[PDB]
Amino acid sequence: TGMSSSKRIAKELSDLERDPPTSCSAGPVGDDLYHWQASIMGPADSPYAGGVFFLSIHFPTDYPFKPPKISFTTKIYHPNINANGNICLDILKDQWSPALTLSKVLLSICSLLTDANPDDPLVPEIAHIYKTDRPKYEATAREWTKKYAV
Amino acid sequence: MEDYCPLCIEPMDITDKNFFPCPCGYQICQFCYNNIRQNPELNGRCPACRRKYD
Ligand SMILES: [Zn+2]
Ligand SMILES: [Zn+2]
Repeated sequence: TGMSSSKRIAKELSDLERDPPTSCSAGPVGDDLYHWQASIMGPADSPYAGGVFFLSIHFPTDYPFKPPKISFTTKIYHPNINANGNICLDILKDQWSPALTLSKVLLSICSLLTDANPDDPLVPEIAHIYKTDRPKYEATAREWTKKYAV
Repeated sequence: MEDYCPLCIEPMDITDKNFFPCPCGYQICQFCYNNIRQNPELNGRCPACRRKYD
């Protein structure tokens, strides 16, 4: 019959339309409620300021007991985001909660763009630069922002 | 909002509204509760304060 995961998504969708989307935006791709396309703005605090980053969201059939498959569409230069757009966010894997909404996740992504975690990196090459030559990291991150996200 | 399970969006019964599986006060359905504890992939703790069920 009716899926439990189907209702949880619909409820969050209602809360996102009632409340102001603010510095974010997310909606279901076409008709499928399990395929979403998000779009968050780069924080001013971060070197990703001025850029708009698009994401691909795939909800599982046993949502919210499992995290949605979230990845980046826009090429981004980050120690915890690789070339495929996959995010090394703790709250996504092994720290997930059925109470955590998509809004909380997208906000956590913003909080990751501002303050990365080179201690647990997804891209060693960038994390190495982040630790040894932060000025070089900041420059490249802005160059990619103005080239891909703008 | 109120009188609804925050996980499966189902009407909370009279047997569910008086069910406090965690001392924090976070309330979920009897089915969502058992789902968390039993499912092999799930951790089996409160979605709020991550306190283990007993
Ligand atoms: Zn429930
Ligand atoms: Zn709790």
